Amino acid sequence: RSVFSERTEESSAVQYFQFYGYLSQQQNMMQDYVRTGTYQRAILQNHTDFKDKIVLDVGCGSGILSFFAAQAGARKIYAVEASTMAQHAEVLVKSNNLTDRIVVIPGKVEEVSLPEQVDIIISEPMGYMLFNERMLESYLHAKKYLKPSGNMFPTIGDVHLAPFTDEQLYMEQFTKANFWYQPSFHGVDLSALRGAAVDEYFRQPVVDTFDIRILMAKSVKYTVNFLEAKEGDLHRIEIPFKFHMLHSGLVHGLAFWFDVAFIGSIMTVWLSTAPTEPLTHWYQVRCLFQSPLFAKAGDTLSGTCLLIANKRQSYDISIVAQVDQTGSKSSNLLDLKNPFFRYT
Amino acid sequence: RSVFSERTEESSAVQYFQFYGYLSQQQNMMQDYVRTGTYQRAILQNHTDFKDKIVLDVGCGSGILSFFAAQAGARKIYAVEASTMAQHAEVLVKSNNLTDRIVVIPGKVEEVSLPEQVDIIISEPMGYMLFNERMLESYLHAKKYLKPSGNMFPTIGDVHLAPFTDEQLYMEQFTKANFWYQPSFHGVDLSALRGAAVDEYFRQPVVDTFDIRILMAKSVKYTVNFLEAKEGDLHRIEIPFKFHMLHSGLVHGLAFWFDVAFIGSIMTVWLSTAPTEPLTHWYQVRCLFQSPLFAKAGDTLSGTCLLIANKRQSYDISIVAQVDQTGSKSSNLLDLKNPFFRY
Amino acid sequence: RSVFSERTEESSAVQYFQFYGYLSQQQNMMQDYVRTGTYQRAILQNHTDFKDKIVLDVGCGSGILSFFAAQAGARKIYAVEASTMAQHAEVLVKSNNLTDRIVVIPGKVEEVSLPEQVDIIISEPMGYMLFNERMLESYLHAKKYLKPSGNMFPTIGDVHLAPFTDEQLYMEQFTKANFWYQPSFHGVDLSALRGAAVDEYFRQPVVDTFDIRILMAKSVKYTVNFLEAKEGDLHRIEIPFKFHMLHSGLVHGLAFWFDVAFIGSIMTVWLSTAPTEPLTHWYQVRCLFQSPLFAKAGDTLSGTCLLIANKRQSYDISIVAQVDQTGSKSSNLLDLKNPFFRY
Amino acid sequence: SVFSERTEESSAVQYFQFYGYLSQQQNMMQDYVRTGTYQRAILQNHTDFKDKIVLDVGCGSGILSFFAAQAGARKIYAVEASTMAQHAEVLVKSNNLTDRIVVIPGKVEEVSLPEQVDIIISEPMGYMLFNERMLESYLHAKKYLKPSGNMFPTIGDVHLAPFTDEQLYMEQFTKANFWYQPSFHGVDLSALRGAAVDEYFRQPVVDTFDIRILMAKSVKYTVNFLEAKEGDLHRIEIPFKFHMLHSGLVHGLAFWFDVAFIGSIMTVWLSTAPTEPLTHWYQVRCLFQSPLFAKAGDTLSGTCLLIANKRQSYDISIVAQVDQTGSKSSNLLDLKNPFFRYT
Amino acid sequence: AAPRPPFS
Amino acid sequence: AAPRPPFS
Amino acid sequence: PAAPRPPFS
Amino acid sequence: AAPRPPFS
Ligand SMILES: *C/C=C/[C@H]1O[C@@H](n2cnc3c(N)ncnc32)[C@H](O)[C@@H]1O
Ligand SMILES: *C/C=C/[C@H]1O[C@@H](n2cnc3c(N)ncnc32)[C@H](O)[C@@H]1O
Ligand SMILES: *C/C=C/[C@H]1O[C@@H](n2cnc3c(N)ncnc32)[C@H](O)[C@@H]1O
Ligand SMILES: *C/C=C/[C@H]1O[C@@H](n2cnc3c(N)ncnc32)[C@H](O)[C@@H]1O
Repeated sequence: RSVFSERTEESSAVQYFQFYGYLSQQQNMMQDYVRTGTYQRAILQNHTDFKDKIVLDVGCGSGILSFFAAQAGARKIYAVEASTMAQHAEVLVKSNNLTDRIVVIPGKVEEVSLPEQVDIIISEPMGYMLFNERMLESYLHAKKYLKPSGNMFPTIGDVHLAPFTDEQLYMEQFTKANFWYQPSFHGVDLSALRGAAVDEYFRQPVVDTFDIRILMAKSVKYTVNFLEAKEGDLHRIEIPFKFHMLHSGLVHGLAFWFDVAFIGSIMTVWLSTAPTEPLTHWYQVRCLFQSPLFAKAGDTLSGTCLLIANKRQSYDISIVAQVDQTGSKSSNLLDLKNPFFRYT
Repeated sequence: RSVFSERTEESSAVQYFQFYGYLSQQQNMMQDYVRTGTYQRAILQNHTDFKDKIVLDVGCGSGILSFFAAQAGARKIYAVEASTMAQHAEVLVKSNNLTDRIVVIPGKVEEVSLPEQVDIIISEPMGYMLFNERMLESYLHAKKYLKPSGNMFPTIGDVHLAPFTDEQLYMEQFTKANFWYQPSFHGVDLSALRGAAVDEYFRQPVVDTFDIRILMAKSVKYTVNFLEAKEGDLHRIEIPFKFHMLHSGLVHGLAFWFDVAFIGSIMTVWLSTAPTEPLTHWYQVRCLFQSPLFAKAGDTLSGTCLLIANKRQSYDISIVAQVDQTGSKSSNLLDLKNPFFRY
Repeated sequence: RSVFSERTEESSAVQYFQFYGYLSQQQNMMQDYVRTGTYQRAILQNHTDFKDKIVLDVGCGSGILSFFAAQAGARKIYAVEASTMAQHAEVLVKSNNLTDRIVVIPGKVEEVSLPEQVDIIISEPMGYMLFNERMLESYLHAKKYLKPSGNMFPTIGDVHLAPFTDEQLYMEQFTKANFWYQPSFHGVDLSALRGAAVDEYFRQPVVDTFDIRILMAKSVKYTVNFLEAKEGDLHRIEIPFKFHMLHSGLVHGLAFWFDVAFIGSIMTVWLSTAPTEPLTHWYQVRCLFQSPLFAKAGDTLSGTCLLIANKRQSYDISIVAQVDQTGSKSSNLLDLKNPFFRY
Repeated sequence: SVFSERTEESSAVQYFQFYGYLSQQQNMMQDYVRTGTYQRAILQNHTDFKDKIVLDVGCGSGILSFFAAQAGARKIYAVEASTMAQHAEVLVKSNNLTDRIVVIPGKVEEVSLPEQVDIIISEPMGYMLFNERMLESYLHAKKYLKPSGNMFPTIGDVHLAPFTDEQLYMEQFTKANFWYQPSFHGVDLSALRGAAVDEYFRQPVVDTFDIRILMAKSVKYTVNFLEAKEGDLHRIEIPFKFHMLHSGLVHGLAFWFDVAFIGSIMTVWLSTAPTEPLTHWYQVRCLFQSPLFAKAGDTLSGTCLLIANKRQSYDISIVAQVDQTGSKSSNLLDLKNPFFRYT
Repeated sequence: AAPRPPFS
Repeated sequence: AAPRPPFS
Repeated sequence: PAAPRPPFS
Repeated sequence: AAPRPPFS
């Protein structure tokens, strides 16, 4: 029926929007001061991009971003939200005496109708590793409502990849799977499932933070320009990399983080989730290799990270890497939709 | 037109069985030694209930209960599992050289076709607070394959409920809701959602353990006899109660736990999740009142716990409690499918 | 008819001066060794400012400050006291054989008649938070009896204010107010009055002491120069503030304290009620926000403390504060006459 | 009006300002003995309230009117003179009882009621029962009572008993001896010691005590609210002749009170006796100026004379003597300004 | 001078 | 009321 | 949206 | 699993 339903299994969508119907999940995001404070600073410090403008807010949740656009002087703000949080947003618009300026439109941005084109789109479509949730496509889809002059906040997104060494994280996977490597668990030999348990753990991206000293090479960057990208550009994301190793050791996988930039008429404001910056609710993401690769300082670690969109609002991750000087190769296949939250 | 699909929304079943497809979730349950050891005890010590018998294992997961039935001498075990764990169970059956006795049959028990009737059904259908997951109805539904002389393991389930006092837990949940009390969060007034926030947080059952000294009265018991009950008995569960308060203080809510009994021919074995017993992965469950009731020792706290099954494989719970001597009344709703794991 | 009765309801003045007629309340102030000792230190160590001088003691109570002025060599001391304590003061003048030097004048300083101008005025007009009791206006009004270039002990008064974090105090006061959250108190729904309850409780200044670690920024100072101020200056006191936050966390309100300086010819003596100093019977004063403000280290918290004098011999206070970086604002009202003695 | 003729305006202003606070209502409401007993008395005598017209004198937050509504009252007129009347109005609307409860702000001696009533409910008891002089407003309200009407409470009993508390007695001089020093910062205070002693002995002591200090069965002075006229409370002479059960020094008299709700179904008692759980009225003790030694079996005779004053309280004259020895002591106390000694 | 003493 | 707080 | 069985150690 | 990770 719609672009959204064509690319999303019903069961995935139901669970997805039920999650966002809880005030506790809005609170979890809103209390991220880096996240909320930067969006406010990006909007208020570019007030001329909002003064007397028409605004579209894609996935407004409780409406916080629409209220910042109002604080910046917007004339009309259309706040679109598909979860039941839309009804709560309507309450806050009324209780804040902004019903003349903010219009909450319940539904998916791919399915609702707007009465007019807008001057700027604001949204927080970033999932962990940037691409999870496949909400960037809804952000890009919304450009059908954008005037030829239009701007977008965020304007661009950078995902960064870098190799890391973390022996303890790697070995932890086998410590957990070796539960199954015993010949008489209450009289039952479980060992035949040990290999399957290992594969299951390695398919999980690891969501948590880490010390930057585990990074073994300068990061590679892949940039999405939201003013120019099309929805189809995010179905197959190929990120070639060729790391020039700064340290010698075993490479256990690739670490991921992202930044977004609000490129306004007055200034550009950056929201970064890098491990060099204060922690956010996005943390960082690490994908292990099935087998570690030894690389000396000065060697090159080259390969590809391929992200293939699936109908569960996420991506299948294929990572291939080899040390050029030695030819030793490794790979992994990961399910971005089911990460392991390891932060404690 | 399966019994399962008529009472279950697809989106709920997809995520439900996706959860149980992960070996990491099997390990979590299997490493519960009270749970696993007690099941083995119940089966091996009632081995004559299994020797040369036909067995149905409902929701077998990796198949551990089927292996216990085989250790006890069962002639044939049909192990039914609707998640992808069924394929892992087949692997274990072959690597353990039990292809001649354990027959994995993948699918929902409401939809598969068994080759014959069985002498005994074994299962672990208990969710937290016993009734979550609505798997007891699949367990009872499976009695269509049970012989008239047949038995059920577990045979009965006891739900216990008792009032508790825990000021810390109350303030913890209320402190979370007070975020939506702010009149100027980054210049935005959130207070209009205070009420909705308190409602949401207090609809969450608290899943964790606690010291038994927080209980203010002897528990009330509600029993389900799996041999006699029918699926429809679990669509609306009404549990009245009348506590004789042993201590004075604030009643912040009701605490829930459950026991099941394996009533075998040789002996009865109990698996308890009570707070007086070693901890299990079920822990205990507590439902919080939005406003605690004050009661004096010797007063009576009466009311009703009503569980209405929903199509998301859980229950919508309403708890009404009343201090009879003062008419102080508290009405509460809880979404059993949105728990707060506090441990 | 007098300046006092025109700015004071009779009912307030009746109980105000009744309170000060009790010897036990004199003992309470006198046993404050910081207060009494520092006053004696200021007067005796600046004895040159008293030797053979004419003195006025505004609100002498038992007359203790007049005796200090006599010990320092004052020629004559007019000791004005409006409460019935003036009778006890005269009894002490006679028993100490100082009739030739201390003359007690019963009455309000705005209504009595003095036979001559004085060289120096002494008094203890400070209420808690300095401005309570509105006696500073009487202290300033007495300058009509002061010679040109005459001195005043105390000479200046410094009010200090700083933001603080104290989650325990916030919860203590919020828990009290949430009694009116009960929907079934003996079967009666009180919730309709929760808002009014919260207002009342958070209008109460909290009078006690605290550890200085709760302060989140260096204090701002507001100075009243008693030599120069007119009593009309105390009718509407506006204190702007711009705090540079030194730590991140919740700002639950503002703490207040004051110092006065006795600027004499030999030396300046300070009497401080700061939380960094030994405790006095003035303690310190904190005003609670109904909702705290979140601030990061480096943020600026700006606003205004507006004190409007009322005819109950106190002040109605409004505190408006905002975190500049986020626009998060807090507006509050204090009834300085209804304090919560928490110590 | 009757009220203004017997009350200083300054006393009345402060009196009703005190009761305008929700925190003071909360203080009384949280007294479980007080609030629960009133509820029991009204609900357990429902026939006295079913379909009846009710007058509530000094309703405060209106809690007793709600209890009368729970008992099936047809219409309740709730009179309250403090600003708490507006809060009661809010609770009447939020509890959907506007058709049954009508709040009338003002003093019961000054408002107009449409119709006579079947029963009057009220809580007019101050500490030592008579303080606040509200029992006269409760009796004055009988001008609205039907001839066959009833009073809730129906009677009030004040109990007097002699006590021995050496430490309490000696505590008075320990505090007054602050003044007995010849050089307090160089000042001789000893001339005011006698006045400090007299000041403390004029104060009734409000706190509780172990019943073992009592030395004789209490003497009871009953007020029948159905029979008494408000003139009976202007001068309350209470003769006493205690039969001493213990030998020792009598340091004064202890006071407490009971009231009875004499309903058609049963009589319910609210007691503030020291043998009962503590209430917010505590108990009251008045010291003799000098103790009296009494042997067990002796009689201590005398009178306690309470003379009403226009400060909504009483002046207490106590005279006592040991008949067997003629030893005589007395004291004169001001009940409006007691010493709250409880810790 | 509290008509009704503070109680807990 | 109570103008001056109790002390020690 | 939650796990059926709570995490346990 | 949760789209947005728990965060304090
Ligand atoms: C990361 C934040 C997600 C927020 O946006 C909402 N949302 C996701 N996807 C859509 C579509 N297609 N239309 C409208 N709103 C959407 C989430 O519900 C959440 O509030
Ligand atoms: C608490 C354990 C649940 C196990 O049983 C499986 N399961 C649930 N519901 C069914 C039905 N209807 N048929 C077969 N298996 C079922 C869960 O997948 C889990 O392994
Ligand atoms: C804080 C100390 C107050 C003392 O001064 C007396 N007092 C207050 N206000 C007046 C006025 N207007 N005239 C004379 N004395 C005053 C208090 O009675 C107390 O002793
Ligand atoms: C001890 C309880 C006092 C309550 O009754 C109110 N009250 C006292 N005196 C009167 C009169 N004369 N008329 C009406 N209400 C009265 C107090 O305000 C308090 O609520």
